[PDB]
Amino acid sequence: RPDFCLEPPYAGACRARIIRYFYNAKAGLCQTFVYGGCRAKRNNFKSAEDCLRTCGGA
Repeated sequence: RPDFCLEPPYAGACRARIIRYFYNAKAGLCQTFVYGGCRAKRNNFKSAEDCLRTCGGA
């Protein structure tokens, strides 16, 4: 699985409240988090499907 999938979620410093998904590598699932709207990292997806497709695999 890609290494960026193992990073913790990054909300950043900006003040928006945007619901995004991240892969939780300990739980083995994609979960939601609130993203602030700037400086997204790669473990940050717009849907569960995109998260699982990218990160769910072995």
